[PDB]
Amino acid sequence: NCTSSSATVHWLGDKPTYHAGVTFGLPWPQGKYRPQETSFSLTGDTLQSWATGYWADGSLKWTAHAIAESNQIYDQYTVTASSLGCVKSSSSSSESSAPNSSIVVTDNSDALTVNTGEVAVSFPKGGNVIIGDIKTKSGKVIGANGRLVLQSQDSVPDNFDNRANSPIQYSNFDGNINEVFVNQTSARTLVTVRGNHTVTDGTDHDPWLPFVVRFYLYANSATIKVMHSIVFDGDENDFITGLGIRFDVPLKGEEYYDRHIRFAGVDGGIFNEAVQGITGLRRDPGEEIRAAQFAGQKLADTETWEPRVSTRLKWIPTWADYGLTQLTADGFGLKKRTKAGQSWVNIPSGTRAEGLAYLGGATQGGLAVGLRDFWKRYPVGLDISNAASDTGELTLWLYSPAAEPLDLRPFHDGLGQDGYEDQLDALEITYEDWEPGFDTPYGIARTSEVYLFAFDQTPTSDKLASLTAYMNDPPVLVAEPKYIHETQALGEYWALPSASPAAATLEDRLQFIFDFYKGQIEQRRWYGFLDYGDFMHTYDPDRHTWRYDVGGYAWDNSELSPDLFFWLYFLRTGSKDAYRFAEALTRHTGEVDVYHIGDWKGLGTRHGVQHWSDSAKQARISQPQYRKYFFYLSGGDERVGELLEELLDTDKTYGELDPQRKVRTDGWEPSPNSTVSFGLGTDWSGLAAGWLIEWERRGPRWEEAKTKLTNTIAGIANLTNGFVTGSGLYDPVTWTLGPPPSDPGNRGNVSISHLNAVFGLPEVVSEAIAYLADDIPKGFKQAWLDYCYYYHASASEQKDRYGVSFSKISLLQAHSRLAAYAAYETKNKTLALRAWKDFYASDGLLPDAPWNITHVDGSDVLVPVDEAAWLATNDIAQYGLAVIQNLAYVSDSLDDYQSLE
Amino acid sequence: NCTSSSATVHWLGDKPTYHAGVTFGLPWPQGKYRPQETSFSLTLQSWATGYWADGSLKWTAHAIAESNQIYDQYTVTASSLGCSIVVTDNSDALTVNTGEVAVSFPKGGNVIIGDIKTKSGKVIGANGRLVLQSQDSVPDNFDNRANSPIQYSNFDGNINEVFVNQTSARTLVTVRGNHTVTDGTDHDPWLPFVVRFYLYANSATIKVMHSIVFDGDENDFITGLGIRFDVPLKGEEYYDRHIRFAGVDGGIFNEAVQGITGLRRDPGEEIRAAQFAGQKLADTETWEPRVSTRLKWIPTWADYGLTQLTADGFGLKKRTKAGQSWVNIPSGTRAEGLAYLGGATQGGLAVGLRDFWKRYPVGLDISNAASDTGELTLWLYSPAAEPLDLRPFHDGLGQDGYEDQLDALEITYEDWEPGFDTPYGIARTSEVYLFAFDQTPTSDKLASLTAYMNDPPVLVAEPKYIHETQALGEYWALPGSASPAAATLEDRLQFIFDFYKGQIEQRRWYGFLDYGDFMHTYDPDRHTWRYDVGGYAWDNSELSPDLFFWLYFLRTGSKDAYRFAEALTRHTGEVDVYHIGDWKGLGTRHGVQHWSDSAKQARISQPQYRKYFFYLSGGDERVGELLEELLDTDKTYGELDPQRKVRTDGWEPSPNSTVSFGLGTDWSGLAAGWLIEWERRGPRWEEAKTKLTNTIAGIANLTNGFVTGSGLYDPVTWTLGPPPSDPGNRGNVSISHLNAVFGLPEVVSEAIAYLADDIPKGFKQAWLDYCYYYHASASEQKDRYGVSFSISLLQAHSRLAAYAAYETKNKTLALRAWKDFYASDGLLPDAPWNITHVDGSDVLVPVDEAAWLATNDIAQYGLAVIQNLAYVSDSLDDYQS
Ligand SMILES: [Ca+2]
Ligand SMILES: [Ca+2]
Repeated sequence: NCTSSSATVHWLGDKPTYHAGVTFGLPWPQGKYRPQETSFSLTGDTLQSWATGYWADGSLKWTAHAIAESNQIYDQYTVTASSLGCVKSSSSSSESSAPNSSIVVTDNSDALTVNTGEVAVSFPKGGNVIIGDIKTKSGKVIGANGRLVLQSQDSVPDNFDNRANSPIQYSNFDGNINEVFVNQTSARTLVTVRGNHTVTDGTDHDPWLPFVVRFYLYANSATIKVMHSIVFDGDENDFITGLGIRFDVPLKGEEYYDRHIRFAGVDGGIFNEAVQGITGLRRDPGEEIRAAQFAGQKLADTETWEPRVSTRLKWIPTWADYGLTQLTADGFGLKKRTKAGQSWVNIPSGTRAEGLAYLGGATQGGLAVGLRDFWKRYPVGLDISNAASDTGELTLWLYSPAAEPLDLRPFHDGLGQDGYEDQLDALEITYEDWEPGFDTPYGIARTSEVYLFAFDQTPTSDKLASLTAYMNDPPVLVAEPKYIHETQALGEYWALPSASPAAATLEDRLQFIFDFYKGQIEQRRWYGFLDYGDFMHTYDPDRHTWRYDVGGYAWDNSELSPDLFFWLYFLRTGSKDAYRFAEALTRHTGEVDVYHIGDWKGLGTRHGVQHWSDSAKQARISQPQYRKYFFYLSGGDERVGELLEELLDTDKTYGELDPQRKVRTDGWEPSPNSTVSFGLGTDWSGLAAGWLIEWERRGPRWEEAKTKLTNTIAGIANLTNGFVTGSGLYDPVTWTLGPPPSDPGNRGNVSISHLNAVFGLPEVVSEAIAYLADDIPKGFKQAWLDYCYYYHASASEQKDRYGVSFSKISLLQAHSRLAAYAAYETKNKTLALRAWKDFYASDGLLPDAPWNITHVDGSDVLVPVDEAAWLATNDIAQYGLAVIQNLAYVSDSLDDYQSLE
Repeated sequence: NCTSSSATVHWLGDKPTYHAGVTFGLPWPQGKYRPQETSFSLTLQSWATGYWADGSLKWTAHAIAESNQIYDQYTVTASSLGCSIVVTDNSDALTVNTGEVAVSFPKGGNVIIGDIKTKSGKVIGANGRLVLQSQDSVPDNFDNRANSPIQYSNFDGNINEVFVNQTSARTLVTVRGNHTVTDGTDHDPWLPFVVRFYLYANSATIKVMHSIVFDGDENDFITGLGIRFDVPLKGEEYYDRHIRFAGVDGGIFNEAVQGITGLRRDPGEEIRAAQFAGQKLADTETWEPRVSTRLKWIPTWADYGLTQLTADGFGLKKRTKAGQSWVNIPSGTRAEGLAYLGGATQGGLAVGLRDFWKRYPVGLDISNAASDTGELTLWLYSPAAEPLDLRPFHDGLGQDGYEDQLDALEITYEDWEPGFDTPYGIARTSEVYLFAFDQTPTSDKLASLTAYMNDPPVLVAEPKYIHETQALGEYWALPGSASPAAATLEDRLQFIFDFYKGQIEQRRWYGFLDYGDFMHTYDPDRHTWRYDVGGYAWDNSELSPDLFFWLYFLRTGSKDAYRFAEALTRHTGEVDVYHIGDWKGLGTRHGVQHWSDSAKQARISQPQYRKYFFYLSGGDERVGELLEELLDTDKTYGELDPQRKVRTDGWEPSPNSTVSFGLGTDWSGLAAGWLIEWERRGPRWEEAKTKLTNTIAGIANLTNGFVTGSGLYDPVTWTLGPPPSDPGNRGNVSISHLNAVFGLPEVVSEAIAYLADDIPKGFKQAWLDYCYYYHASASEQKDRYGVSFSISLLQAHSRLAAYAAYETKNKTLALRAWKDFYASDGLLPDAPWNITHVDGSDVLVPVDEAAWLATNDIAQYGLAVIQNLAYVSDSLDDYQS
């Protein structure tokens, strides 16, 4: 019979003044709603839907929803779910109403056309043009031949002087379409276009730099959201110099004085000009003619002016090109010229441009284009070309050619390092684990969030400033935290913020950590095309800088799961700032810090001076768990969907590359057609998170992932030392897990690492135990409980059980949460107290650490900066997770712990 | 018998923390002191810079050594008659030795500083060389670079002449030359240069005036311009080699070639703190051995580069060596543009550019710091920037001949012509500083030296004294108000100053060539100054802003005021004037580019504009040089007619043939130039004296005086006769509003006073008549001259009435001067007299505006206030009636 329930959803911060349609996710409790048998309705104070994840029983876990662009914006949106037996025992009569707007698509051998009711855009199925043309509802074309432009060069001169004696061969490229896909729905439609960049001008060069561009169009919207994603293919010789998206804007028929150029400036500023300026001449055509051009309206017929002006328009210059370059994160330049062959006139410019340009006119219409977080991702640009011609160009440079070309080559030569002993010895001084030919960016990726806007006529500047604001803070709808928690669709291991004054200062200290790391991004200028979203790993208290030049201490690359902390922090709080911080991080770490092709497809690169410089290529960085939260909140963002699917191939890498090669003291080395060795902590937490997720989404490979997950859970269980076992051997035909090389026949092996639990293990393990339910392999849960308990048992408790004590245990604050979990699962108050003692005593960040920032200025530093010095990113990340998880599992013990002193 | 007096001299603003030797100037009264006989003491190195008519001292200049002891004031006593650096000559190169540093300058070759030694004898840097890179075309757009590759060419500075003005306290080394190719496509020598090195006793800072004259084709695009040194560091260990960069507002960046801080293992807290402080690291045996072994594994960083390519942002980066990627370094907004390379034991050098970010694109490179020899490079124009493109900004838009050209002038206020859109012969001067160090200095010192170069302390006379000597005109006085009406005038002058000082920042009027100028008229609809409409963009000294801002300094003493007037003069005197070629000595009319207009005219180069700075600086040798160039201005009147377009007449110019001079518009700029050389007693002073006195008597023996609009000048006889509209001199009347507003009243007042009793009969009266009759009734202008006029900038010209009022003791005239001031054109007293702030989506960035004014109005408003107060401030109380 009938089952129905509601969940509410809220704007991430303040209520928007404009949105362009929006997708959101909603969790649902285990077993409540069958797929295909569940309708969903929208209440806005007074619904397009689909599934993104499922429970082990097959019921709905997460769904995504989509609402059209709308004048009417509410403070909150309430979805109601209804089982199908809810309307198949009804005897009432609903009106079936038509939506006021609804998407339609036409299909053809040549092209694919999506009509929202405000625009219609065509997507060629082949060739060197992504978007064929863009029409308003009028029918008129406002822009056309959207194409991807790449430019490269085959070498770099040693320095500026070397230019005269070092030839650079420049080469241009076009986006070649290979595949076009579609997700049609009435409320929004997603066109996914995969491709390749191919030569146009300059030297013949294999096609390269694969792409996939996603176009989101919503009913009733003239706004297209564009998720441009490129994987890097090149080698020592392919230096990128220009990367961008370009449109023709047809202006023929428009008087020059009716053609309009707008660039977004600083803080909701807009730059307002026309191709032929009528304002500030020696003579005046009339107050209202001038006001009108400034406003972007069609100017009165020539006959009504003062004739002093109309007769001499042949002598007023005519500005064909405009250029805006943002080459540092703190200043941009702006210039125009009359045409090629003449010098540019410099325009008064400023600090940080919000990254939108418009080209068009009062009659012919036109389009605006922009990049989200424009200046934060320098070097970038905005070009207008040939605006005094029949067809204008409008270009967004994701990488400005006015910048130095993008050099991805190694930052050093090896410093003489010959083989592992030397490499390991460098590790001891710089924390860098170098290896020859491993400092490579081959396979890394980056996504960019572009927006397109179509106009029937030049819009007001206020509209342009609004769309600019919009683009840079795209409205998000999210589930209430309390509801996400009750559903348990996203972990047992966190809960909301208790009366303990101890607990209250913990919350303050998580806020402190967050406020600090948010501010540092600005202060240390962790900005730029590849860099933005990451932060650094450790500080230099002498120089007052993050150790950007000392091997492993530089870019943090998700070391010790800061990604879990900041996402868990967002879940618990619903803070806008927190989501944005984690959004940015997840777009960096998932794209730039992991390999998407090549022999290492599915491994990421350990923390280093470059995001790819270190040899340790491991699954703990690619760690799918770090993406799960943002995948599901957000309505199954299809890019991350793809990234998660890519990771299913990670097990294949342990045949090509063993992460322990340099330290493994057994015989082992991978060989062909043969069981492969990986870790049970670091490596297996990566593998399992990915398998769990494929199973959850019921994607192409879900059975397989279910098998690999369940068999390895059984293999660890059957290993007589469980996780404490060093870490075993995996068969890539049978999908099973045996004991390691140093112990065939499972007699008992012991290898402990402070790193095994801190890259997702407890989080994946808890979800896996929860998902598998009654089908869980016998005594796997005991083995996990074992690891959790013996890790900071006494040395004699360890020797008793496993044969030897664990001398090299550290990160005791970090592992406090493993006791906390065990304390909850066994209902043991003493084990609970141990979690808190390890949290508050032991290591990491102690409660009596400074817990403040120092300001540093004058001649000590380049710029004024705030600093810790007493903390490092490893510290805060595990602290943060310790606070959250110990509070989830054992808050009932915290005042008890506190009252004993 | 003794004549003795004292004059005191004060810092510009606050007492400086540090100076590196200073030259200042003092005026003296007409007839007080003879040149070789007068001696000067302090509480002193001295020379004459200008003189009065009878040969007595007018302006002196003085130098003091660098001193740890610094005073609030310095008092110079002069007494009438009846009352340390070491230079050495090898047959090869010359060394100046201040006591603290010792610099060798070759007399030829492509190296300009041979070596720099500290007082111990250690060579801290060597091979000072001028550097230049160019390219031969630019692409149309970025896509065009595949199909149109381009020929780069490196050059360096070849020396031709070297001069030495040597004195005990100060020693100026001048080095002329040009840029002579090395690597890249063959190319003739070009880009003539001059580098003046000032060295003072007991200083290791060297001030460096690097001037350049652009003399290339449409095909010469400059991609890089700079000064470069070698820094030795052979003995020094990688972790004892230190790199600094000035950052933002007191900031310094502090690294080392091989860093020992931030490592996985600590060598020692004391060690780590020492590298950070630029000290020699204790013996490696005293380190933690986990760090001292394994030093091999810590990378060395040879190459550092700071690029400042906008006024609001710099990037900073580091590289192990070539063939590896750079690593980006946390950076910021506006770097103050000093770099240091050197070591704890081997010593080093710092270079920088005054006003660095304000003159973008600039850069600082350090290179090969992990090698036997390092390179340290100031880039006055940075390679990381787009090439410097001085070609014209339009193609002519199909203008053909003077009828079209004057038809465009009516809508865009631009007078174009083909071939006149040319930067050939413009110049630019950069103020660079070198600093020599026996060992890596403290970061605190580096910051102090950075602070110093960006605000070089200046020593100036008291305003009461300057005015009292009358050695810079009688046409201004100190503020000290008596009426509330005068007080409001003062407050309005600060309003004008604060607003313009503001707009430089707000409208980013910065850059290599731009910084120092401002713009002409405002577009009130776009809320932008009119940067893109012909003659409404860069002001290029129109209506004598330079006169207003310099006179505003004289009156007040304001540091801000001097600094503004200075930056202006460094622009207008250099990039707005031509220094070589056929137009040498003329400047370009206000435009979109500084050189785009076809009206090349002496009203713009007007030597009066540079006179106040020339003396107050203590004889700035570069402004001195520029003032000599302007003595050739007359030659151009046989090579270009300013009226070639506005002529229903047939006339044309040839060399040594007679020409028409407008008596304000052409003659006052020439008289200015001639009056200055006579005052200085320069190489052409006899020439100058006769050209001035001839033409001054010329104008007196015209029947109608200045009222006769113009004259006819013989280049052969150096004399001035009636205009071709009235040979035989029965009488002419021609009046232009343009004649008084470009320094005419200033030159005439000064000349009358200069000549004294040797003034030609009836010159002063011919002037008073212009001053009286310009805006008298047409009943008073027919009743003499027989043909009543047809008066157009009454506020501006109110000054003239006031001069005549002072001189005639005529209270009717003074009140008319105040009526014309307060109640006609220009800035009326009822005008808004406030700013409007503008933001949101109307503009790119937020701005304050005053659309009710334009630069022409403030320039002439400011002169009228200053001048009317000086001459007729008694008559101001009475005008309130
Ligand atoms: Ca990274
Ligand atoms: Ca100028």
